[PDB]
Amino acid sequence: MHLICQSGDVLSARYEIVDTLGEGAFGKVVECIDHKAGGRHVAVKIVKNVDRYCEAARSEIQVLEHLNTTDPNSTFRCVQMLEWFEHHGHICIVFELLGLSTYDFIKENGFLPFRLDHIRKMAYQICKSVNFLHSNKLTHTDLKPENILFVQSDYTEAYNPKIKRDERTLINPDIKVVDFGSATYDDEHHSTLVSTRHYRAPEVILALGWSQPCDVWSIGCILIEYYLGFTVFPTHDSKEHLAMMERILGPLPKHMIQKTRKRKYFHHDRLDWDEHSSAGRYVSRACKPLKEFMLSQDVEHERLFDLIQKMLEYDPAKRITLREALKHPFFDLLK
Ligand SMILES: CN1CCN(C(=O)C(C)(C)c2ccc(C(=O)Nc3cn4cc(-c5ccncc5)ccc4n3)cc2)CC1
Repeated sequence: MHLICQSGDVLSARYEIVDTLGEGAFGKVVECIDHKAGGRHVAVKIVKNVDRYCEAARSEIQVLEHLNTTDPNSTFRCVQMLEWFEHHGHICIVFELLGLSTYDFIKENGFLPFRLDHIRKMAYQICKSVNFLHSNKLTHTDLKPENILFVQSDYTEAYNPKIKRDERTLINPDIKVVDFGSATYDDEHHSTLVSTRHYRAPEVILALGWSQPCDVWSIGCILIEYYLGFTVFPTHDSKEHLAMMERILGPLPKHMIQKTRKRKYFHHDRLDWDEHSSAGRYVSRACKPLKEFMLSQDVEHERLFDLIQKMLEYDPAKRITLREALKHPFFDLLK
């Protein structure tokens, strides 16, 4: 991979790499000048030459052809694929060039949260985009701030020598959704593990089956993050994650606890969790009932938190849908 991305390299005798934009499990994404479209800059995703990532990338191309055909204007804000090719046996998918990921924008600002007026506009566009997937018998399964990109470099930035970095101020918060390598059709085989730990729904953790509602959970976690500047589930352990859920959202529904085949996590009908261990006191300390994360009691803030709370319903059958979410009072201001 290192051997076929470098600045100056030309892919498919037209795409000149000028920069690396990002990396994930799949491989890398680079910025290219397209010398055969008048020098337009594009994003090219170069996939690892590994079976599971090759298959995920053919899956992604297939989803993109479907979404881009269904929604040619990108009204529902799924990234447009321009084409795909093979480069030294790696699949390369060419995209319209977007701007920063919401992850990178927040991280590089020192994990400062987005303005509430921006979160409103971004939440709406994310729900509108993922609900278009939901309407078309798809679940994304891997919604996270890294997979939400600003459309434009509609921001300013100045070097602040006090904190020795650039601060980026957002002008227009318009986003698109990316990465359809995990996106699963209703009728296809559902992977057991989906989503990256922090944005994974309880039905996924407990292996109870999943579909569209697990996207809604993920979006709930994103909105939290946008508001605070960090996750409420900062963990790398499934049981601790569940312990964190219990502290933030209250006890798991007995019916999910009792139904799960992931019984290692439990003892009779409670999380097998030592609250009085130093790991348990860590969770109690770091985690609090959701509403206590609110930075203002202002109604606008209550409206967002009420949507977040419905998005983080434990029971996927009770969880708000995005169709419902798009009608929530938090978005009334947009209309
Ligand atoms: C590192 N430097 C940071 C500083 N820079 C910038 O502030 C500009 C505005 C010039 C810039 C920033 C980011 C991108 C970008 O990252 N754009 C992109 C990724 N990207 C990623 C998929 C994608 C993913 C995952 N799966 C499928 C597709 C799609 C489109 C796409 N566009 C562009 C310009 C220059 C770059």
